[PDB]
Amino acid sequence: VLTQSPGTLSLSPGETAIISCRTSQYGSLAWYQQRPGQAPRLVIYSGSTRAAGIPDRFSGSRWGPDYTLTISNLESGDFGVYYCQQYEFFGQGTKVQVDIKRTVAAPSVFIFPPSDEQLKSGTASVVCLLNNFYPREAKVQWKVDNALQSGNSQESVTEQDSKDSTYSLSSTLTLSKADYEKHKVYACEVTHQGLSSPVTKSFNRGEC
Amino acid sequence: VWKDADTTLFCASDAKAHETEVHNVWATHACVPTDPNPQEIHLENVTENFNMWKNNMVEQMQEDVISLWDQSLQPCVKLTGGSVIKQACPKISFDPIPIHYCTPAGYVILKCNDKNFNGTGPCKNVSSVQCTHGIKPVVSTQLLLNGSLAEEEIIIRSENLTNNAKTIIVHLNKSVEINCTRPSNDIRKAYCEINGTKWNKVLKQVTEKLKEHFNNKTIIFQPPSGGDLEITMHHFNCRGEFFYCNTTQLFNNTCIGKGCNGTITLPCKIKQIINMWQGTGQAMYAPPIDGKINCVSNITGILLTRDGGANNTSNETFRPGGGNIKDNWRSELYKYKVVQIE
Amino acid sequence: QVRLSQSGGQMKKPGDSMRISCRASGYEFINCPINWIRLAPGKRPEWMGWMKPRGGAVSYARQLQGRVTMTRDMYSETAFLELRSLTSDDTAVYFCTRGKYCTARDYYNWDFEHWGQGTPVTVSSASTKGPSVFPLAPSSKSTSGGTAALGCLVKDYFPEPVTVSWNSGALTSGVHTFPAVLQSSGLYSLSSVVTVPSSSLGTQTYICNVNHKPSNTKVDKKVEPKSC
Ligand SMILES: *[C@@H]1O[C@H](CO)[C@@H](O)[C@H](O)[C@H]1NC(C)=O
Ligand SMILES: *[C@@H]1O[C@H](CO)[C@@H](O)[C@H](O)[C@H]1NC(C)=O
Ligand SMILES: *[C@@H]1O[C@H](CO)[C@@H](O)[C@H](O)[C@H]1NC(C)=O
Ligand SMILES: *[C@@H]1O[C@H](CO)[C@@H](O)[C@H](O)[C@H]1NC(C)=O
Ligand SMILES: *[C@@H]1O[C@H](CO)[C@@H](O)[C@H](O)[C@H]1NC(C)=O
Ligand SMILES: *[C@@H]1O[C@H](CO)[C@@H](O)[C@H](O)[C@H]1NC(C)=O
Ligand SMILES: *[C@@H]1O[C@H](CO)[C@@H](O)[C@H](O)[C@H]1NC(C)=O
Ligand SMILES: *[C@@H]1O[C@H](CO)[C@@H](O)[C@H](O)[C@H]1NC(C)=O
Ligand SMILES: *[C@@H]1O[C@H](CO)[C@@H](O)[C@H](O)[C@H]1NC(C)=O
Ligand SMILES: *[C@@H]1O[C@H](CO)[C@@H](O)[C@H](O)[C@H]1NC(C)=O
Repeated sequence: VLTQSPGTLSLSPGETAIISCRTSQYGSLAWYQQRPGQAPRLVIYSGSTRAAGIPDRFSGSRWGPDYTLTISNLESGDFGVYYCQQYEFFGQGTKVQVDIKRTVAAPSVFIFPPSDEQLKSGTASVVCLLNNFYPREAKVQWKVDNALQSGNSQESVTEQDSKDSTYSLSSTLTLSKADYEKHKVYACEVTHQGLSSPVTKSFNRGEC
Repeated sequence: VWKDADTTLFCASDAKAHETEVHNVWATHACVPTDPNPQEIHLENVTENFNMWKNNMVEQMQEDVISLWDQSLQPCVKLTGGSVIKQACPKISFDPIPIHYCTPAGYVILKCNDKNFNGTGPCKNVSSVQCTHGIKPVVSTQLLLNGSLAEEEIIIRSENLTNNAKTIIVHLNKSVEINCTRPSNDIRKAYCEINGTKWNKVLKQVTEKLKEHFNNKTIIFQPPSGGDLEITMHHFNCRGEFFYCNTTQLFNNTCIGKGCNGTITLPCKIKQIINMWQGTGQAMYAPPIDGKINCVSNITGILLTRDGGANNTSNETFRPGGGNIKDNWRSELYKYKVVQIE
Repeated sequence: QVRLSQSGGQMKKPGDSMRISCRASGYEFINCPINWIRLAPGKRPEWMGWMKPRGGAVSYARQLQGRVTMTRDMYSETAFLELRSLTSDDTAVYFCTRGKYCTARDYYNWDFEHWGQGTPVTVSSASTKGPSVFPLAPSSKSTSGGTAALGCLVKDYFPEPVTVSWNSGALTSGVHTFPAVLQSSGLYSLSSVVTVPSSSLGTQTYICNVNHKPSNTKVDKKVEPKSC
């Protein structure tokens, strides 16, 4: 009923944050901000009406069923997680985190087959590593014998590095030992701004 | 030319100066005689907007009824504000009479005559009157007693059916009697009787009307989720005694989905210690009067609350409501609004 | 000035019940409904229900029907929340709230301007489980003109946290320990990786050191190229 997009927003101070919420019914929509370790705060109600203490840098708009919260000139106190609300329903949230800008760096992609030690446990984990890239936005797709995988993967991303301002991401594909031995080619496809085309690292089970 | 406005209405009734009955006594000093030949002016080519949920007429009726009750139903002991007040509490004659609310000079009441009017929005057939119909100040929860019936179909009323915090008033087009009795010779125990055949047929009609408002979902009734006895039970005053009746059998989903046909009997209990509906505290009254206590009323409406939550099922749940007595007046004042001439 | 003061956080085991309070001040308590909203990290904020002080009228969210109870105390103007049959899914921060617009005659429930400071509630088993540590082997051929990646996978432990060092902390450059993820089994898992010169794979020994204090576990695992 309330589809908040996107998920994570990585911006520098001074930039503008654009957060949108698609609703299925019309009615009073509110926006809330939650700073780290603090209680949520009413930012906007009734679509565009600014709550008390809220600077004119925050503004709400609406086009069709799409409600948008725009935060111009980001300050330190603006970063956190934002939610839209309609009656008792809330959006998933939009995380707005601080990003320090640097030159584009493509990731280095490595892939690790399941350990022989783990294959003696009935489960198989394949790990794809995206090392030291910028900007943060990256897509990873698992393929098993040229079949798009879904619902059997989990990803993790590091904080922006305090020295080189890059990110690293780990994706893990988990299969049963039985299901893993059923297929040969295991591949992770990586799409990133620093890559002229999606890069695929892969291996064939059995052979070294 | 007129405009929506709010003014101090005056009351009219047919009270008897010789009656010792409480409402009659109040209305004698608070109201004026009624009009034998009322004047009503129908207005064609006129469309007006109405909103029963923002009608301030309700606010004034609320004050009067509070005043009436506070000056009549006096407790033996009053416990509010951490203090104790001991007064005299003699038994009284109690039976509500019809009350008309009227506008002074320069003000007129506009009346919606649309047979399917739901309480908000525009109305096509608007008439011009000085007074409302005779409204009985019946104070109750869950069920609306002794009120006016809907002209055509059963009408669902709500400021916003999307908002689960907004009360739903179901307005019936066919009344169903409820026969409550405290027999002579536990003196506090009582009961109410309802024709199960009539009731379940109406209740079936209620669910079908609700389906029209909720995308043909399965309509389910449930008992109240919690709160004071005044709302978890059907609460009302009969002959000066405070009744609390359990309505679990009234909303039997099995009978609206064989055997249910018959006479439904709700358990009741007359309480002497009640919560003061002035939103204050506890009042303590004397034991009930001896002999058979009885009142037969028309069920003319139902107060409901609809369940909410981030769920995903094709069935809505409704529970007997109440608490805010201002809704009782809204259900009778919905077709009225005050305008100021120029 | 409207204020809502909640009681202190608490820890619970699965199966227990919890009660938390919200003391209100600064306004006419009986005029406005009180809501309870819980927030868990990674999840949508969840409305639990509302309670109207005047008669204690309540409305509970469908998915919590039967487990939740809301009451109030008029004298102390305090709202109370009870949640029974607790599980992991109930781990969250619990807030009481009240709408912006409230008069003696009217209100709007859902524009939540007023929040309590929040009451964190953790619900977990007292049981602990040590990690499994699997090697993430570099490669098979050595390239004398590039860098190699390696690490260990730290799988199926409970609860948080685990720490990973390399060569007893003597190797820090190019090390990346990722945030743990919660698996479907309810058990955590993370990866720790490090990039090293490929020309040192036949010379230097790389050992990841995994620590899991809750289970009193310390595991060292040597990560080396596979033999084939
Ligand atoms: C219903 O509620 C919405 C806000 O949720 C409001 O904009 C609208 O005017 C309401 N409708 C009526 C008929 O009162
Ligand atoms: C308004 O008057 C018309 C015309 O006589 C009549 O048909 C109708 O019953 C009235 N409107 C409603 C909604 O009942
Ligand atoms: C009860 O309803 C009947 C018809 O349903 C009506 O004749 C009677 O006057 C009503 N009693 C009231 C309104 O007190
Ligand atoms: C009352 O309204 C219902 C529709 O909600 C209808 O089926 C029924 O015939 C009506 N009863 C009357 C007009 O007596
Ligand atoms: C009443 O009718 C109006 C017509 O404008 C509509 O907007 C409103 O939703 C209706 N209310 C109910 C409770 O059906
Ligand atoms: C109400 O019920 C009593 C028994 O409890 C019965 O004697 C009486 O006739 C009933 N009254 C009516 C009007 O049906
Ligand atoms: C219930 O009402 C029906 C009419 O709707 C009537 O025929 C029947 O006798 C009543 N049942 C009892 C037990 O009074
Ligand atoms: C109402 O009566 C039913 C009888 O089945 C009982 O289960 C329920 O607990 C009662 N509720 C209250 C609030 O007394
Ligand atoms: C509901 O109605 C059926 C049919 O008579 C009956 O057997 C059942 O016990 C009733 N239960 C309640 C809660 O009224
Ligand atoms: C409803 O009106 C009848 C008389 O028409 C009366 O006997 C009964 O007590 C009234 N009910 C209530 C709850 O006032």
